[PDB]
Amino acid sequence: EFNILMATDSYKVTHYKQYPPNTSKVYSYFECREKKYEETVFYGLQYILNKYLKGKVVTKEKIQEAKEVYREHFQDDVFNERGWNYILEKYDGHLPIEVKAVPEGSVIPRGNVLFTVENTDPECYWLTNWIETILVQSWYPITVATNSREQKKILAKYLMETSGNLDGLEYKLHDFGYRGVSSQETAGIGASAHLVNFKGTDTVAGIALIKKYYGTKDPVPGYSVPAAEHSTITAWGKDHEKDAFEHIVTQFSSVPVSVVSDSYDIYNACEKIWGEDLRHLIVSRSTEAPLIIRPDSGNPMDTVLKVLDILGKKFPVTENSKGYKLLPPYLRVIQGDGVDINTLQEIVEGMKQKKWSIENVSFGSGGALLQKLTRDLLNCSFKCSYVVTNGLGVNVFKDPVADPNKRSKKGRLSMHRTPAGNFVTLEEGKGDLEEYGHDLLHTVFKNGKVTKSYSFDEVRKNAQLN
Amino acid sequence: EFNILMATDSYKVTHYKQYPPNTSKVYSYFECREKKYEETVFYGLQYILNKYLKGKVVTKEKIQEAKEVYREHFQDDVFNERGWNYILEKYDGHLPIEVKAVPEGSVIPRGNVLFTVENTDPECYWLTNWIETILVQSWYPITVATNSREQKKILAKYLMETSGNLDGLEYKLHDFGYRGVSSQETAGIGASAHLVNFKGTDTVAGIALIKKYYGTKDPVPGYSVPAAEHSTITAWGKDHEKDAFEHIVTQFSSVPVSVVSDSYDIYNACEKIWGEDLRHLIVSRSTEAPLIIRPDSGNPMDTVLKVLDILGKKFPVTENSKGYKLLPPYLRVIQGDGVDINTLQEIVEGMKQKKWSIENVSFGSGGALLQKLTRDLLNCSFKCSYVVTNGLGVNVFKDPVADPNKRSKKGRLSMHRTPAGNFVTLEEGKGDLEEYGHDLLHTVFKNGKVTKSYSFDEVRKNAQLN
Repeated sequence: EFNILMATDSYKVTHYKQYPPNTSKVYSYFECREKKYEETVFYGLQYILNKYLKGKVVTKEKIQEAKEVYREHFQDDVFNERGWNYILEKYDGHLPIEVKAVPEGSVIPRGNVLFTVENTDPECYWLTNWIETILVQSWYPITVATNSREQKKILAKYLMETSGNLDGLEYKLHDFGYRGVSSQETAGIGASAHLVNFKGTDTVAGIALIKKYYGTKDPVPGYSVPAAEHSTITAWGKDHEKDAFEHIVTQFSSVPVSVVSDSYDIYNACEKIWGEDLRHLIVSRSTEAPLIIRPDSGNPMDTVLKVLDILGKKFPVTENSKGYKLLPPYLRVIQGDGVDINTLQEIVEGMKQKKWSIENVSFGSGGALLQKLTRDLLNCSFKCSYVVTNGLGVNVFKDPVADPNKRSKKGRLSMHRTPAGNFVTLEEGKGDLEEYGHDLLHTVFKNGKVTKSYSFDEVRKNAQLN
Repeated sequence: EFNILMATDSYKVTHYKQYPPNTSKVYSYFECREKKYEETVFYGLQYILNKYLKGKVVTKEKIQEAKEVYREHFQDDVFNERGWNYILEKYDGHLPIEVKAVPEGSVIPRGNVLFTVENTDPECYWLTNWIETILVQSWYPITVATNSREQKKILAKYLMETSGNLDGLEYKLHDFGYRGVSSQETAGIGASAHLVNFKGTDTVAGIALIKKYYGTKDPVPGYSVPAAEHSTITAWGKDHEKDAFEHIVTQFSSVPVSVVSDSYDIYNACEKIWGEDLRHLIVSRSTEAPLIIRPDSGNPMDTVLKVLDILGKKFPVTENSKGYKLLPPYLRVIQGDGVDINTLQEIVEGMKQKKWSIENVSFGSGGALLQKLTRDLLNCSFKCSYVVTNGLGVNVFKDPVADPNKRSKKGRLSMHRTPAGNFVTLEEGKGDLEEYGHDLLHTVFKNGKVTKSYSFDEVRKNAQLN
């Protein structure tokens, strides 16, 4: 079992002895601090609240375990056993805290309060920041969802430009990051964040997380298609790549099938094997079950353009209404190597210049999509901004002399829509002046209970492109 | 409950129908493929084997669940229900696979076989690569441990050079990555990997994982000390930073205490607050309970150097036997911002140039230590190199025309020590020629059972610096 009492940065175990005496309230907030990523998708807190913070998270056994663990870790007994016993006794192990947040899936400009946390019992003033570690990890789903959405924008722009519509956009970027992430839990969280924007993933763990913590009416929230890997092709022997291809497309003749074709010579595979030897098995396929050729090495853009050139010389090519070339409906390409937000842009731009519709190619991304992202990309930060000591409110904040960018907000915060339709975070409790509309944050957690939640369908709707 | 049948890349579910017919064996291997990081620490496989692959991992319930999930995911019933039921019925849910690996903690040059996987039942030829995804995630602890060890080398070099010994080397790089990683599980795995080289971490989960999956006779495998954060300092109010400091150092007067000092002005804090107003509370501390000043903003090197300059002007400084300046024993510094393998080198080099012993400063790293790393950093790859089809062995491999660096090894592999004391991976079963010593890989998993385990003490011993 997971023990929340051990799920915090070690030093926080000693903070209850560091706050000013007589502090009855500690109020903190999370934001994606201001500076390419002007707006962020707020997604993931609901997962964390439901999996780690709700219900009876404190037990006599967990308190004892934590006590022994930290005693050795610090080689001193500094663990706040009393404080946790109080929560166990008074609230049946339910956390005396209130969390307010903008709706899951919301697209909010940088520099705005996304969620706030405060203790609901004066005795638990120390709890607000104790749970910072667990809650700040929300940076990951937020960042994956945001970076994913930004790639969707790129694809939407070029697809619209070269085809005149956005049909199939939600299937243009597939999640191939399962093996490329740091753990099983991470694979699930990341895949679910990607699914906020797209439907393609090879990590079903993401689908399970979605149905368990969010819920969806969508019959197919996440999908994938049969696909070969280097092992299934190379296993046939180098001289029998053609036999591997033929066997695979024949086995999956009525469904779309992706076939990695760069095991030995991607260009020879496209021109001679697919384009000549087995061409008769491709042109006979249905628009519903195309062959998706998959290069997986070399310069991403150059390889895609050369593959398209080869395929265009071997298969009938049409020109859509926008004047861009389109491969026959039974043949497509997927580039799943070296694809990240930067190269994605380069590839579609190159395709556009060569007059190829973006309809022809879909993409896949792994580590770049779910692993090579940090809390610094969007400056995800959790900071205390208000406390009550001696019954007096105090607006707190940090403002490092050498880095003005790390200045944090002061006092009680609230977010509002402006008259022009934008967002603004009011500080120092100025939201009380009521010069703006209602605070956009809602209480989502209070005293061990999730008080407001969202289906994944609402999350996706909230995260839609404009 | 974790379901291994769902813990693989979606497309692998369709691979049992893609291998050449009459294939009774699929043999694959993991390596940190060649073309910094010339050697890797092999660590983490034991965790994965014990947590996810050992014992009865298949059940009627899990098979049915996977069956339903994949049906919706693929909108077709391609799931190999028959193959899994076979494992359930024949081996009581134990995986018919044999895994051989170099000892945990081993420091191996790039381009060598680190572990191999093969099915032990001809009917399970498809199982070898089914588990690639879960096993390949070993890239993370390997990479963290490797990058962490490379930072230890930098620290050892400069500590040795500026002080003449390696005293306290294992405490020079602290893991502050809990909030900066993608998940709770990742936090624990990463912290464990870091602990292969160092002892400091603020993620006790790493300690638990070590004791549960490796075991240690070490009384204190991982440690931390009391420390303040911006919230506990700023909560006192901007005009009372001194009161915060005074309160914290007195509360922790008998143990080492870290105090973040850049909330408003790191330089004013060091020179006027610590260096004057509260100097009397610092110079009175023991060598076992020093004040550890923590800057946390601005250029990492410039800030450390200016802080040292300031402290040197307010506190007694000695010159060690190597001619480097040393702060008094009751005063130290920790730079836990912007520290990565590259800036770490820059900081210690800058310190050495200014004649400050590395004994004066310790470091902390978060996302750079446990998050901003990818599978391609060491090119961690899993590939099929041998299969038996129609009773005949076939040496398998990939070799992309546009990228020779992606060429994989052929046939049965083994690793041996060379006469010069180096490492060599023999391919095509040449290890059988016996021109080299014994195979360095040992069977660690076979038919559902972990057959060879290493204590964390062995792991640490194996990963020590030369």
